[PDB]
Amino acid sequence: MSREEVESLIQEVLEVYPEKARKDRNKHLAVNDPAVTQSKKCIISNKKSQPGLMTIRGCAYAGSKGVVWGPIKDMIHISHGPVGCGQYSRAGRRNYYIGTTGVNAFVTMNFTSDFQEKDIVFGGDKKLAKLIDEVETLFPLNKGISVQSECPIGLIGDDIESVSKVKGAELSKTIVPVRCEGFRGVSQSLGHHIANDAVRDWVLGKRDEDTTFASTPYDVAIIGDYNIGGDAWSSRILLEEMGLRCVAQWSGDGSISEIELTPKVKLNLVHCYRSMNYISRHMEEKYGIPWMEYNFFGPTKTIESLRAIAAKFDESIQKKCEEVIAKYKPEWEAVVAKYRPRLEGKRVMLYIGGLRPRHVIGAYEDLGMEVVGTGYEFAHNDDYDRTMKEMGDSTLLYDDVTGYEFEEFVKRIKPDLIGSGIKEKFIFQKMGIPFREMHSWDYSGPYHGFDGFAIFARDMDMTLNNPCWKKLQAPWE
Amino acid sequence: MSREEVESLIQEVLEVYPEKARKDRNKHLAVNDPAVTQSKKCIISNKKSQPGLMTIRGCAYAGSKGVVWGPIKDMIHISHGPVGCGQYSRAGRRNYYIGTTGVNAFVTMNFTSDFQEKDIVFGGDKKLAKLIDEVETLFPLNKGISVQSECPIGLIGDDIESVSKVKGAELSKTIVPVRCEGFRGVSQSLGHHIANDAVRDWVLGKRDEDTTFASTPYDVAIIGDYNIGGDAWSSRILLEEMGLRCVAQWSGDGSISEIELTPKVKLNLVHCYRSMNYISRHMEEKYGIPWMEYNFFGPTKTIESLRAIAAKFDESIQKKCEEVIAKYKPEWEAVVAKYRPRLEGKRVMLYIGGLRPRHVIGAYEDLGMEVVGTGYEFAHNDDYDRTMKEMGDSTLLYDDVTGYEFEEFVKRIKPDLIGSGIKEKFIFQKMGIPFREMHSWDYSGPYHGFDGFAIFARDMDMTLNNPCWKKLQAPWE
Amino acid sequence: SQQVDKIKASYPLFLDQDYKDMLAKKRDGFEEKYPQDKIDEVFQWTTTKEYQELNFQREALTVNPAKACQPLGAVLCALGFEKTMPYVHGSQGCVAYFRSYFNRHFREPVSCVSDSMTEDAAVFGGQQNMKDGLQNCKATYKPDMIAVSTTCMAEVIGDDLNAFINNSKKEGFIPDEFPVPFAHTPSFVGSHVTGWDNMFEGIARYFTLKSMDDKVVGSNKKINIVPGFETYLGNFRVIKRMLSEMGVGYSLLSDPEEVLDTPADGQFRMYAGGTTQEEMKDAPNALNTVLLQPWHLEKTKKFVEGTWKHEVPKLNIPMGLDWTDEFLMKVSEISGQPIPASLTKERGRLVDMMTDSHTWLHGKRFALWGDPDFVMGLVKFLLELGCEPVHILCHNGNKRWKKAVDAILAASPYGKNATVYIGKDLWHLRSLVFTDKPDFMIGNSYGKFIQRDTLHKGKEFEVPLIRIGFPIFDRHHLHRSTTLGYEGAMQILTTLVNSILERLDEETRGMQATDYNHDLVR
Amino acid sequence: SQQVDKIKASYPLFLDQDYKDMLAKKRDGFEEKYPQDKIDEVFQWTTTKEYQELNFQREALTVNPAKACQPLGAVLCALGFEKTMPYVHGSQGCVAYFRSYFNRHFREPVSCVSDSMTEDAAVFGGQQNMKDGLQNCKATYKPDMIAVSTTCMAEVIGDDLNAFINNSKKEGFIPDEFPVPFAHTPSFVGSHVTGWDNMFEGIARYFTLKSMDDKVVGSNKKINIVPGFETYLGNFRVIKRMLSEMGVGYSLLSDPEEVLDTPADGQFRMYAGGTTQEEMKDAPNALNTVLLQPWHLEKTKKFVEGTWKHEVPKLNIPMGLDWTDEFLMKVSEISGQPIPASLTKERGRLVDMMTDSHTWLHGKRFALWGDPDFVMGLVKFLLELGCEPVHILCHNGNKRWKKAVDAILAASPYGKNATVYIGKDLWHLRSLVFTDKPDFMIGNSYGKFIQRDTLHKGKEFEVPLIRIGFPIFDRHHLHRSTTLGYEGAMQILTTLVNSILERLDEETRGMQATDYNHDLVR
Ligand code: ICS
Ligand code: CLF
Ligand code: CLF
Ligand SMILES: [Fe+3]
Repeated sequence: MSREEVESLIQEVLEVYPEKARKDRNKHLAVNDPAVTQSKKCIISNKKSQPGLMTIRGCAYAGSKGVVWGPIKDMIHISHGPVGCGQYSRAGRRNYYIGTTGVNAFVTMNFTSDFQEKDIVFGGDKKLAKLIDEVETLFPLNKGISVQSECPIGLIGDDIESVSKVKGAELSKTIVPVRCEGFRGVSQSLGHHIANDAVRDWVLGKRDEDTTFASTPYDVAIIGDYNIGGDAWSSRILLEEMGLRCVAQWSGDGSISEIELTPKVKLNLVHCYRSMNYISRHMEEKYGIPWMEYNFFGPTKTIESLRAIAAKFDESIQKKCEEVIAKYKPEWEAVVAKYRPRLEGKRVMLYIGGLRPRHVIGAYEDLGMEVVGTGYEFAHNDDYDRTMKEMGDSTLLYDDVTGYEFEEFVKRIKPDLIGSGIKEKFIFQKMGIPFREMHSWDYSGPYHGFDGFAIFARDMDMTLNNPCWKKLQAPWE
Repeated sequence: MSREEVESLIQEVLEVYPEKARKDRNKHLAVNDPAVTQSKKCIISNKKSQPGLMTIRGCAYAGSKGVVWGPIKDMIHISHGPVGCGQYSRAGRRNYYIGTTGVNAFVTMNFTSDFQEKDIVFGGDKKLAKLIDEVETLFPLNKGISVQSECPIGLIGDDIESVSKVKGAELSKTIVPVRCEGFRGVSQSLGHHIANDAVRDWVLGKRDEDTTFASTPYDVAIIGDYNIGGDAWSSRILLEEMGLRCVAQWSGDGSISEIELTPKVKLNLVHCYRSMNYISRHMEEKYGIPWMEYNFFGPTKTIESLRAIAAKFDESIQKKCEEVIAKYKPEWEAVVAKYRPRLEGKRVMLYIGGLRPRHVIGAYEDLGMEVVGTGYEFAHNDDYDRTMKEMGDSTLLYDDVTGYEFEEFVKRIKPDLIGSGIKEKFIFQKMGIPFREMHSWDYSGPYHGFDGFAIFARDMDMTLNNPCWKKLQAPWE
Repeated sequence: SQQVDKIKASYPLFLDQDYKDMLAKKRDGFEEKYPQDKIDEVFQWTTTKEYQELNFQREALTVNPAKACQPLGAVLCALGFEKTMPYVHGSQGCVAYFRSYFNRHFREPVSCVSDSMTEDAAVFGGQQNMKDGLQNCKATYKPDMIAVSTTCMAEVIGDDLNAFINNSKKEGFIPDEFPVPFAHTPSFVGSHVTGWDNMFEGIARYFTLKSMDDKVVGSNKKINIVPGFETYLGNFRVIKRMLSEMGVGYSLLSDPEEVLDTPADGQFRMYAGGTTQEEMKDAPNALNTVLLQPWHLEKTKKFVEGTWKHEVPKLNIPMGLDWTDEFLMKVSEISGQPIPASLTKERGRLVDMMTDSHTWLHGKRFALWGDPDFVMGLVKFLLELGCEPVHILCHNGNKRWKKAVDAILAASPYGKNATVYIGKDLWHLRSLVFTDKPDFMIGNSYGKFIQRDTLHKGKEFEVPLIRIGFPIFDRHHLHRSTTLGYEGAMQILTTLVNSILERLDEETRGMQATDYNHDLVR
Repeated sequence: SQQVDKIKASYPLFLDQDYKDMLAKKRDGFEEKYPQDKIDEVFQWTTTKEYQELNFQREALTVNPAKACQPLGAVLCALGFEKTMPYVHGSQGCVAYFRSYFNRHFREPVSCVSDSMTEDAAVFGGQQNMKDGLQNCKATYKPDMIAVSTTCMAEVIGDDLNAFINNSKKEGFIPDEFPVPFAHTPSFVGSHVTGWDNMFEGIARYFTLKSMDDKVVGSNKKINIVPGFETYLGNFRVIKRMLSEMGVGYSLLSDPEEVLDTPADGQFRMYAGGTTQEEMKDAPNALNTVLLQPWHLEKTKKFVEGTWKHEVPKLNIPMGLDWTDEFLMKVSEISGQPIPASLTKERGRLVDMMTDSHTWLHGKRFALWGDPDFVMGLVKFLLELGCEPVHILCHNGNKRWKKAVDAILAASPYGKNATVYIGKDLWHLRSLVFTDKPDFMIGNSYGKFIQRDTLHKGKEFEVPLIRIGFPIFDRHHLHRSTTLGYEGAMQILTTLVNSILERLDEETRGMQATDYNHDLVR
């Protein structure tokens, strides 16, 4: 629809809010203009959620434990506090890994101190020390322990840094304290930042004096790919077929040794800028490692990123890049020839957390599909600066959208497909709009690379053209 | 109860029958007297069923195809006629075997000519020849074909003997025609006899001129054990531990070569006299092989049979028999010590086909249990001659019992347990009496030997003392 | 050997070393078994395209059929009526087999009598058998009605059921007013569902043919429901519940749900529930008659349209979403009763389940078999779910039914890889699942062996079986399930999606090998 | 690499040779992985008695808990009321997690709001958050009621819910007559079921504490039903159906079955059904109040007995046969309504199913876990079925509940090998199933990993999981099942016996090895 129609729709959606909430939410909605380079004059992000408005955002514990630290497989992560936060995040995110779950990998397990009233009143530092002792006794093959603080830890005056230092010195083990209490920040973004700082301060600087790792000129690290359904592996296979050596993966299927070996690489390949830009900038400052953002969503973005990455190395890498592109051209061309006719001209509305609302636009456009509305839960204004050019003109932009706002926008816009999280999935399925989970890939995937593009196109076709969407109205009504 | 009370109950039960049916059924009910050696003066058996009275008996096709011929694993058995008889008997009897079911063993498969109207009107001999050709083409590893006639084959003037002879000569394969039409005889007993005659006339005399099989002095065959749940294997392990060589098994887990090798053994061990006495007598007459009946139900009968069998051989076999008995004494003694207290004094009523109503009495008595009523579907008067001594005084005897008769007898007698077939199982479970299937062992077993005795005692305890039998009356009634 | 505290049944008792050695001695000494290499080679050959061609060139041999004979369906239909004894004229072995089959499927008592015709009746006929059987059955089991079908022996001999029953009544063996409907049910024609059709038509004509003068269509404000051959009690219950929810007066003719679900309370009830003779007599007074399974109720439909003058609607089996909708709309149109909000809500909940599960159901390939109406309803529902029914087998199907199913498949893009087979048995289906492997099989318990065969080729070739249909012998209480209506569609959807998820969990349970996809959330 | 016609998702795409080689390079080059021999040795050690002793000496570490926190149960209870918004005072991350948990279990939308307390409220309290949240939620989602629970942050800080709500009403953020019941639900006390209890008691006191003068016990001729924390919709439906069958007037307080089963018809309903405020207000007028799950409704019981003056009967959860009988007899005694013939027939059919399946169910050994009332009902039913619940785990159970379960076990010979564990998590249960292996596990989806672990030791040590309880994430639409009443007992019996038979079929599917026991009929 026209730009003026979008502004009118925004105004009539905001009419029902109280004056303060409406005034706040008016700053978080925008009509896109790709010619604008600064989003601070177009949209406001990374702010408080209005109380009692059904925000989708999570907490800092979700951004630290659930996003950055949890995927690291050889480490044991203690949800420090009451049982709830660890129980609700157990195996809820599909950060795939290879290992033996009771023995040397612990991603899908729930370790928690299970705080009670006595621990709230008298503190849980002694309980934390005893817990670390028991973790050492019962899981001897763990290569490190992280302590992710839940809300009460930051409020009862618990000193987990001192316990971590004492027990780590005593057991000669890495113990990383993370003050990732849920009330800190406004969303999972501050959790990302706190987890990046913890990585920098407790893990990253472990082998600075160590020079026993042989470094090749083609050493790269993958930063900010969490292997959702195997996305990191699908990116790594393409990167290694290009002649590159992927030393580290952050943090999907990641190990603590890979994090400790990252300062030795030649290039950092940052997939999720939002969650790992802090550590990327720290590594560039301290070790002089350049970092670059890349997109492996869809064949066009994949090819562009592969060429951009190969342009950072010698001519042999460029030749191998061209060979990989030529090798994979028939596969994605066949995927397009099969699925683009079934998807051409269909409109999409997206609302994912901090990277994907702009990263997956090219994969949609490669199947003839247009994105008419996008938004973020916890993105910053640099994310919207990157998003505005990737969006078309007069497309809706929403930051920290509320349930009512998103439902009203979908009702007016009427997209052919919605890509969002599990808390919107069944809401929009009941309204008759095909829905794709853009966090967990609807328990499918990967979506990165050419294999991921094949899977993604098949999934979009299987959901958008599903017969069940033509049976919502009873024939007698 | 008293003998007079049992006769009174028989007379009251017979009152509802019409005059002819009552006069007939009065001859098929008796009160046991163990001092009587001739049952023809006490009971009448092997007669017509009264029409429309819900008899439990089957047909001659059931006694031939389902009982004698079907267990032979390396042969393909064609149910010749309409699809029904073969479909209802497919894998319904648990005659266990070892083999590859599509390839070299065919016990649980259903081969049928699937007669239609054209085959009824114009005959099915050409169809039978073409079927045999297709069987040869698609199952090349079969070692023989039997053709079990269903009812219409005996009524449309089909000549399956000529087809069998012609195709067997042409393909150099054993093709056994069995005129086992259901209307022949009165029950499965005539099916047994017809199948025994077919074995004698088409299979048994195959290696009379062959003398390439080395015969030891301890060669025995097992005749009339159909490996129900592994009963034949449990008997064979004890027989071979005694020093004997079991050349053949008839016909559970049996092969055609074992049948052809039976005329070379030194002793025939007949378990089911009813179904295999014909072939045993023929082998004794033609080859001079003695045959003896044995019982492997319960430890007392097992020990008696083992000693009786070992008494037919030299002293080394007797020593091995005593060793086997001493080796297995602790096992069955422990089984008794565990289960007899839970079963002592409990009364049983049995109605099985032709051997088990008298053969399993010792196994019951070995657990402190008494049998107050027994009967047969299709036994002859020799079976009742053997049964009268195994039964106590003033116990009920019924031949070809009707449904109404059996419910009335159970209602008056009120046994603790009933052992019968699947057509009485749920009838008596609804009446609140624990029921054990005495044909298929309730998909359990084996019950032969000492291992079988352990299984049998456990099953009787698990059903007789089940909590579900004390919950049939609602607490508000 | 047995431990008294850990007694082992046949499995795994015979896996013990002594039993294995004894079995190996038996095999090596006397069985003259083929070499294992030869057996493996022949099996591998049986899984091939060449074997499939030879298998599908069969004309005279049937291996593992997927059908039964007419008197079984006649017995079921007769059991559907009140205090009615099924009575099969012919040989007692057939009655024993029918009773055992139904006892194993329903796990409940099944009452049926035979007049025990033997070789003495092979040339003389079974007239005396009929007389004595009718008299004895009435005296002993005291039924209100005796419904007579035939075994193949009586059909081949040529016994006249009408004349035999009339002579039984004329000579006082049974009262002249006692209802004895009859039907010729030749096992060499059709299948068990044909027998159900024949028995129902016989009973309906017995009760209505000579009393049509005072019959007015629509005078009782009811709709007749003829369910056909049905072995799911939930189907009877769901039809009755949906009709009662609409406030629609109905007569369910041949309702055996009560007698097949008798409670265990210390008493055995040979009879329970069933269609009353008053209902059968008043059936021509209904507004219309709806046949739940039209493809095996053709004789009944001819009688109802020609004698009762009921304009029987062209309705598919109320299976899946669209066909249940059509059935409900037709019932509403006939009875004048609107579809209530409860049924609309149930339909919406089924649609919600389909939207919830479409991701795991999409593109899945199924081989399926069963009776014609059930098979085509299942195919329609699978097409509605986005699934692919690649191998559709109906041993008792016909050419017109195949054409109808082909028309259904051609209307959906998910039926483009589907082939319909009529007159083919389960050995044909085994070849098909070896050659064009589906993801799953749907059918009765006889399919389990096919699964075993597939597993013998390898875990990667195993086709798991989903037990929907008749008969199911290796699972308990599945006959209480539902396949009709929205409720049956929900049950089928749950079974299919959870079979898919259970298979995926089994495939991804290997630690450090496949467990990267062993997702907690699916 | 991908074939366009056979696209492969992560499984088995990553089983391809190039992916395997890339993963092996990653492992050997940079992961510094422990040697496979060391990993195997440590796993084998974790399956041992010594590891079990070390595991059960745990005091400060919890691994894989089998419980959640109070505000989850508070949110469920609030969802049980009509047009009621659950409102959690505290941090928004908790609300996101609660919504995701319930969305994954029910596969349905779940509405809940947070006032988004942040670090600015860490020292200042969340009064302004409460005011703005109440105003915004009422303006935006237009609920009839807002039910307030707390996150652990608000509990630790010490926010006064009553004072905050009163100040919100006093300054016009929400109308003074708008119902805002509240409950303190600290995540460090009890578990989610404790939160359900707290929320229900808060709502009941909000609606009845100040209006008891005109209340007469038994003036509306109804029985109050408090279900407790319940995640099976079939349980609500079966309680309502059984009470309607008896003709018993009832009020189901906190009924969320409607809002958790909204139809998909092109419209999203945030609210559907639920207990009305009139029902809550008239609740003291009932004859009595029956608590379906007494072991986590102690605060509600104290309020109902102390304020409503209801002589709350001592009733177990209506699970299994005997306890359903006791529930029905108590309902009959309270309401004066006799138990109808339909319920007696249903009981007889359940008893028939038990007699049909007792052979396959006898002596089977189960390790089970879940909430206290559900666990003890399951244990009682297993004892009724002749099964052996060897490992009974309840993470949120207490000593009195353990004593009650021990008394139940001691009353039956099938509970002699049973041990009850309270305060133990699923790592303890993994040790227990490795050391004293049961035949099966019964519990929520978190048990699947235990099964994987057992399968890693060997197929002969694998303990299959039966998914009964909360939450179930890896199977679809299991939340529609029933566990209460005779219907729930039938469903549980069917699931148990068919799991046993499916396991037996899998164990005997090996051709020429174990297929001698691959019986068609079981
Ligand atoms: S063969 Fe006979 S009816 Fe002897 S037809 Fe029948 S497997 Fe019975 S009492 Mo079923 S004469 Fe065998 C018998 Fe006995 S099928 Fe089995 S149990 S010992
Ligand atoms: S007594 Fe025996 S089982 Fe009966 S027919 Fe005769 S051989 Fe066979 Fe067969 S197809 Fe059906 S079941 Fe019969 S009516 Fe004919
Ligand atoms: S915002 Fe985040 S998820 Fe919330 S508590 Fe805080 S760290 Fe945790 Fe935890 S136990 Fe339950 S879920 Fe909370 S109320 Fe506390
Ligand atoms: Fe849904």
